[PDB]
Amino acid sequence: MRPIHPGEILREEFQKEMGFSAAALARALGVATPTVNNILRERGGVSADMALRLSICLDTTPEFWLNLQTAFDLRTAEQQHGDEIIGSVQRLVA
Amino acid sequence: GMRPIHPGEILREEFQKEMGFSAAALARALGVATPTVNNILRERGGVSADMALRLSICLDTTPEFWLNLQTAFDLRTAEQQHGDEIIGSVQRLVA
Amino acid sequence: SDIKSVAERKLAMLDAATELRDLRSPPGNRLESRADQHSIRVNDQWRLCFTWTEHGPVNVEIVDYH
Amino acid sequence: SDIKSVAERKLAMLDAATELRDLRSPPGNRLESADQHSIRVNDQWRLCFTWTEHGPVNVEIVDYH
Repeated sequence: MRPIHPGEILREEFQKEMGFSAAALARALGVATPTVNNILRERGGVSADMALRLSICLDTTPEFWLNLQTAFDLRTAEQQHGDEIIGSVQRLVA
Repeated sequence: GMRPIHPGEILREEFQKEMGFSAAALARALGVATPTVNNILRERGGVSADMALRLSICLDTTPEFWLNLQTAFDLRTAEQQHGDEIIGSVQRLVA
Repeated sequence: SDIKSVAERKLAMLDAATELRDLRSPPGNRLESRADQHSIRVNDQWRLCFTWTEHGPVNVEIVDYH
Repeated sequence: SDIKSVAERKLAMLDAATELRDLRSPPGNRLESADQHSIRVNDQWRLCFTWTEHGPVNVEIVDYH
């Protein structure tokens, strides 16, 4: 169905109920505030590094965040370039 | 988590070695520039969501299969290189 | 806000979860009950029930108490 | 080449797999057989497993002789 950016989870499922600003989160993770806001505003992705910081900060697994990023990049790709790719790629394996 | 396993290692050892294609032949099947396949085979760069789809269609796999290997590799790497640094830095906001 | 959108997001998290903490930690989930069935809030009316296994959420249901 | 390194790699693939095709397609797996299937680690050892919607389960090693 729709691509779900890991930033939507961070914003809707953590930030809203907790209340922290982008800066507070950024301070906790040890990263520059624009890194967090890129994510919160869904304009950039979550690196393995960011995922580690998030998982330690928010008591989750780092794979939780990378799985969301993976599902997001993949749904996006699929509905941007899917037909272009399925129509053109040569099949080398039965 | 043991050693990090780059998806390039799977590509090279579990497909290329038994099938026999050259980097350029795979690049031609995927519809990408040959250096992009080298990058991966020589484990010099990651696999994108786009490259994952092309591989999955080309080699009869799922795209997630390739991204999962990329995930685990990026994550083992980060934990080896920056893990002890990060776990001593980050402030916990959630019980 | 929209209930469908929230549902989509909850399903997203369920599929992405690697450990029970992934569902317990987000305060938006308001997780309630480790092998017993748990549930996460979708809204004031609907909750997703499920069982946690090593291999992720199983037997996902909706329940409206009551 | 090294059996340890091959095992580590087969294990990686099992954990990453999402559909049976992920384990059947790579010819280096030489996959053989909802029933149990197995993949070649080398001439002597194979990883047995049952495929499930939730990935590989009951993973074991077998040396057929």
